Amino acid sequence: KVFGRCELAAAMKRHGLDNYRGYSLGNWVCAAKFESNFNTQATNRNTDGSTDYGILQINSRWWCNDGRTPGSRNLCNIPCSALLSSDITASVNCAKKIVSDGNGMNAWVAWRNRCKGTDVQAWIRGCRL
Ligand code: NA
Ligand SMILES: [Pt+2]
Ligand SMILES: [Pt+2]
Ligand SMILES: [Pt+2]
Ligand SMILES: [Pt+2]
Ligand SMILES: [Pt+2]
Repeated sequence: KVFGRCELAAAMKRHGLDNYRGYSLGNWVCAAKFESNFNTQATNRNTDGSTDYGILQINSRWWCNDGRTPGSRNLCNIPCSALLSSDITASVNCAKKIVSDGNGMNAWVAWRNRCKGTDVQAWIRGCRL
């Protein structure tokens, strides 16, 4: 499913992302825009053989099992394919664990490079929450 901007923002809040670990909802939406273009099915293979999965492009090296990432962990205890569903619960729950792991949202490279320090509120302006 390709979410609408305000549609994803709605669903992110519902699942508890607004000010999660101090990250306002605008940050989560901007990160999703740039990680996946709001598409729950987005996949992107990394040079290191791991793959990024879903709206927030969660990586198979640490967070999920795809059965092809050598010497990898499944810290979120899911199959990576769960991260591609039109229901974002799994992506959100695994992101809560990532963003708590201690580098906060810097664990999303597109977030550090494109959202961090910007007017993130724009991404939620016009939506109902
Ligand atoms: Na893994
Ligand atoms: Pt939830
Ligand atoms: Pt803020
Ligand atoms: Pt694996
Ligand atoms: Pt939902
Ligand atoms: Pt809207």
